[PDB]
Amino acid sequence: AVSKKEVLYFLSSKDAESSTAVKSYLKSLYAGAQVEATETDASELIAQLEKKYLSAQVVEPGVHNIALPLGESGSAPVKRYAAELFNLGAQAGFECPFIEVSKKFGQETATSETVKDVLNKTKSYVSADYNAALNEVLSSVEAEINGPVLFDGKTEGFKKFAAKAKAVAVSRGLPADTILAYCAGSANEDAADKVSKEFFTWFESAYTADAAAEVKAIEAEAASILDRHLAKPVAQIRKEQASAYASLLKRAETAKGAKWAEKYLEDVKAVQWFDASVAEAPASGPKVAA
Amino acid sequence: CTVITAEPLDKLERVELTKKAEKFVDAGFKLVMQEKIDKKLLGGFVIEFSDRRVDMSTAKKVEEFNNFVNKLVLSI
Amino acid sequence: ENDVPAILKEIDSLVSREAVSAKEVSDAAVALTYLQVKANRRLWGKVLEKAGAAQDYDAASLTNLLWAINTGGVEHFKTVAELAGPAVSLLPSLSPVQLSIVVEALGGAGVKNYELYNKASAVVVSKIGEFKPAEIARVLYGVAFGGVNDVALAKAAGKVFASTEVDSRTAAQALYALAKLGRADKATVDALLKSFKKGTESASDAAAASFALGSLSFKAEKAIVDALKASAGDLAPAQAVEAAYGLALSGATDAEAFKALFGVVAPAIEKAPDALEVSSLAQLHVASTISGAKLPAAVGSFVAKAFGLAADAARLKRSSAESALVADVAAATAVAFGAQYRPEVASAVASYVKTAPDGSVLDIAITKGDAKVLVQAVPSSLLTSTTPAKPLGHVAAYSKVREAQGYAVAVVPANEFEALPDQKAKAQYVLAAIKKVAPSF
Amino acid sequence: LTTFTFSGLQDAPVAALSGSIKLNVAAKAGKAEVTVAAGAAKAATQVSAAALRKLSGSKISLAEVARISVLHSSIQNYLLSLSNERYQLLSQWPDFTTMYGKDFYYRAHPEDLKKFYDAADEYYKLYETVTEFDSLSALASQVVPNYAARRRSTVHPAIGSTVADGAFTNFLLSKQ
Amino acid sequence: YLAPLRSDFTEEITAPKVASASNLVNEWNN
Amino acid sequence: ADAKALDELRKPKFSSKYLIQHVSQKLIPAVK
Repeated sequence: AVSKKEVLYFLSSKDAESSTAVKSYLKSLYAGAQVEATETDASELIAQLEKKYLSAQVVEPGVHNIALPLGESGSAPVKRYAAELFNLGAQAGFECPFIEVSKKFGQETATSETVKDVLNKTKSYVSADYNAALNEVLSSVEAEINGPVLFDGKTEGFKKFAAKAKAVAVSRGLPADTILAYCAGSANEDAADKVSKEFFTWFESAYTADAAAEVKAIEAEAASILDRHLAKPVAQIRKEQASAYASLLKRAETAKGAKWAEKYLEDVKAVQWFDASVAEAPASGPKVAA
Repeated sequence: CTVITAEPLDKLERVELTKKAEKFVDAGFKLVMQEKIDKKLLGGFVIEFSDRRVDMSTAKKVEEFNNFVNKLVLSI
Repeated sequence: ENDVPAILKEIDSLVSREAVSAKEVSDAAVALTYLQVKANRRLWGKVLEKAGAAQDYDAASLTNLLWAINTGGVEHFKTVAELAGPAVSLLPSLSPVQLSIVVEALGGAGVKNYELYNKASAVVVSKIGEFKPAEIARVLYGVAFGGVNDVALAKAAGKVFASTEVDSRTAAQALYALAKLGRADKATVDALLKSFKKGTESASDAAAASFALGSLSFKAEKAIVDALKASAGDLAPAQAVEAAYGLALSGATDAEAFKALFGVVAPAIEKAPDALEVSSLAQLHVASTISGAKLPAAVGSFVAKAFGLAADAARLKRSSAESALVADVAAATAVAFGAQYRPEVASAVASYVKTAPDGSVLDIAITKGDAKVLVQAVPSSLLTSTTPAKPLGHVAAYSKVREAQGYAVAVVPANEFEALPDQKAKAQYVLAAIKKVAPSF
Repeated sequence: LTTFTFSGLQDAPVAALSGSIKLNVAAKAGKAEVTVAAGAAKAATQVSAAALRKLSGSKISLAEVARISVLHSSIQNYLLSLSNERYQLLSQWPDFTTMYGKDFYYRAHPEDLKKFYDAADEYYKLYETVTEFDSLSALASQVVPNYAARRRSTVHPAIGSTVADGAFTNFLLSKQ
Repeated sequence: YLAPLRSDFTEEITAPKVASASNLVNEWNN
Repeated sequence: ADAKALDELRKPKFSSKYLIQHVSQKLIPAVK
C-alpha cells in the first residue's frame, strides 16, 4: 500500500499501479476511514530529497508507458514523444523544463561570485561544446579587462562579457533576444505575446531537437546491438539469453521478503499469462475483461 | 576567537552564538569576538578558536548531507 | 433488416484487415461515433490503431476522423498527437470549417505542437470574415486547451463576438476557452452572455458556461442556472461537479438547482467513488461548503477528506516560486506580528504551519484563543492574465472553504506584494490585509 | 480530453468517403436518423440532437495492453523493422542449390568447392540467426534500462542540451 | 526478456552518445 | 485465471518503482 505521502503525488498521474492504489485508498476512505495526519515537518534538505525520491516513483513507470518514435517519417512523432515527456514532468511535480533547469542553475551557484566558477560549477548541466566556447570568450574578455570578471551584472567587464556572449549565443544558433525578452517581459500583453510567439517556436525546435537526438541515439544503439547479435550462431544466442534470464531470475528469487522481488516475480507470471492468453486466441490478441 | 558569518550579526543571533559557543571551550572562558563576513557560507557561522575550528556552517552541512546520502544509496 | 451488432461485427471485421487507407478508417470512425458504442472498447481501439498506421490523408478524411475522435469522447494521446503532422502538412488546404474542427479536436487532447497553433492562429487572424463565430470559438478552444496562452486571436475573436449574434454552444465554448485562458474580460463576457436567452438544447453548454462564469467569478444569469436545473439527469458527474462548482463560485442561490445537480453526483459516488478524480471531489466539497445543501452521510465527510487530499497534492507539487512566495509572505507577516531579528522570524515562521482539522497542512496559520487567521498567497497562475490582474475563482473558493473551518483568510495577491521594495512595506501590506478581515489581530 | 466538448450534429460529416461502407444522415429540424449500409450489414438508427453531447460524458480513455511495456514494445518494433531490413538482403542471396549437381563437383578445383560449400553453410547460419524472432524480446531489454535512467534525471525528464543551453543564456546574460 | 533493475539518477545533461554504425550490411553484401 | 482486468493489464510491468521505493524507505528514516 501507500504511506500517505506517496499518495499525494499519484492523484494527477495516470499510470496503472498508482491509479489502482489511489482507487483502493479512496475505497478505504469511503468505507469508513479517517485521513491520516499530513506531516508538518521534514526540514528543507529532507523535503527536497523526498521530492527527488518520490517524483522518481511516478516518473519511472511513466517512461515505460511512453513509446519511442523509432524511425518514423515526419518530425511530428518526435513532437508526440516530447509532449508525452512534458506531460510526465507536469504530473511528476516538475515545472516547465526551461524554468526547472533555470532553478537548478540558481541552486548550483548561489555561492559563486566570479564568472569562471559559475562556468565551473555548472559544467555538468550545460553542454561542453558550449562550455568550451564560453570559457574561451571569457578568457578573451579576461585578456581585455586583465582582472577576474565579476558575476554581479553592473560591472562594465561583465557588460562587455554579456555583449560578447550574446554573439556567442547567436553563434550557437539560438536567438538570445527572444529568450531574454521572454523572461524580462514587456509593458503590454500584446508585445509580450509577440515575444512568446517566437520563444515558444524556438522552444519547440529545442525540445524536438534533443528528443530527436535521443531517439537517434536509441536507434543507433539498437542497430549496434542487433549487428553485434546477428553475427552469432543461434545456439550461442539461445544459451546466452537463457543463462542471462536465469541469472537475473536468481537475483530476484534470492531476495526473500523484498517488495521489488515479489513485484518482479508477479510481473514474470503476468508475462507468462500474456503468452498463454495470446496462445489461446491469437486472432484478436489478449483476453481483456470488459 | 574569530567568527565568520554570511550576514552581519543581529543582537539575538549574537547572544545565541555566544551561548552556543561557550560549550566549545573547556572552562568559563570569556570568549572574545572578531566578526567577519564571507558569503561562501550559506548562512550560519564558523567559529575559529585559532587552534581549532568548529564548522557550524550551512554549506558544510549540505555537503556532508550529500556525502551521507551518497554513502547510503550505494549501500541499500 | 435493421440491427446494430451485425454492423458492429462487420466494422470489427473491416478494420481488422491489414491494408486500410485513410478514407476507410475515417468513415469507420464516423460510423462508430454515429451509433454510440462506448461499451465497446476493442473496436474503437482497432479503429484508432488503423488511424495511426495510415499514411495518406485528404482534408475531409482527417477532418471527419478528428471529429469522430473528439465527439466520441475517446482519449488516446499518442495516435491523436501523431495526427498533428497530417494536420500541419494539410493546414493551408483545409477548409475553414475543417481547419476549425481539426484544430479544436487537436486542442481537446492537449497536443503540444506549437507550430500547428502558431500557423492556425495566423491563418485564422489573417482572414477572419470567412469564419463564422462557431469556427473561431472552436479555434479559440483548441488554442486555449492546446497549451498556448495566445491573446491575439482572443482579442480578434472578442471583436467578432461583440459584433454579431452567436449561438449558445459557440458562446459556451468561447467562455470555456476564456476560463482556461484566464482573462475575465467583462466587456467580452457581457457580449457573450446575451445569447443564453432562448434556452439551450443541451446541458453541456450550460454546464460549461456556468463553470466558466464561476472560474472567472463574475455572477450567474438565472436562466443558465434554470437551463441547468431543467433536466438535470443528463450531465456526466464529471461535468456536473464542475458545473456546480461554477455555480458556487459565482454565488448561486438556486438551491433547487444544486439539489438537482447533486441528484446525479451522489448516486455516482454511491455506486463507485473511485471513478472520479480527486480534483473533482475537491470541487464538490467547495460547492457543498458554499451552497450548504444536504449531502448523504457517506459522501460529505468523504469529500471533506478529499479536499484535504487535493489541497496537500497541490501544495506538494508547488511551483517553487510559490514556495519562495509563501516564505516571503510568512517572513513579512512574522515581521508584522513582531520579530525584528532573524532567529525570531525563523521561530515565528516555524510556528505558522499548524494543520487544519480536515487533514491539510496550512502554510500560514495564526492563532490567538478562539480566532484563527490564515494568509493566502496568489502567485501568478491563479491570477488573471489580463490588465486588471485580478485573482481567479479558485482563490475565493479556497477562502470560502477555509472560512468554514474557523479561519479568516486575508488573500494576498502577488502582483501587489512583489512590487513593494522593502520588507517593512510588505509587513504593512499584510497588516492592512489581516486587520481588514479580522480586526482582533 | 477535456470534460466539456462542443461537437455533434453541427458541422457534422454528411456522407461516406469510402466504397467499403456507406452512410447518409437525416439533417432535419430537431432529430436525426443515420442510415449506414455496409455490404451484408444494414443499420438505420434514430438519434436526438442532444444525444451526441451525452456521448462524450463518459470518456473511453483507450490504453495499451503490452507484454512488457509500451516502451519495450516500441524498441521490439524497431528491432523487428531492422530484422526486416536485414532479411531483405538475405532474400537477394543467389540460389546455390542449383550448383550442387555432380557436374559442378568434378569440374571444380577442390578448394573452390570447399569454399563454396562453406559459403552455403555460412548462409544457412546467417538465415537461421536472422530469423530468431524470439530473441528480440531479450535484445530490447538491453536498450531499455540506460534509456530509463537517462529519463530519470534530477532536473527534468524531457531535458536536453538545447533547452539547457537556452536557459544558460538566460541565466548568464541577465544581471547575475 | 527481463532487465536488471537500477535505481540511480543522472545529474548531467549531456548528448546521448550516438554510437557507431556497424558494418553488417557491407559485410553481408561482401 | 484468464481475462483478468484492464487496469491490472495496463501496468508497465518491468519498470522499477519499487527498488526506488525500497531505497526511499530505507534512506529517509536513516537520514532524519
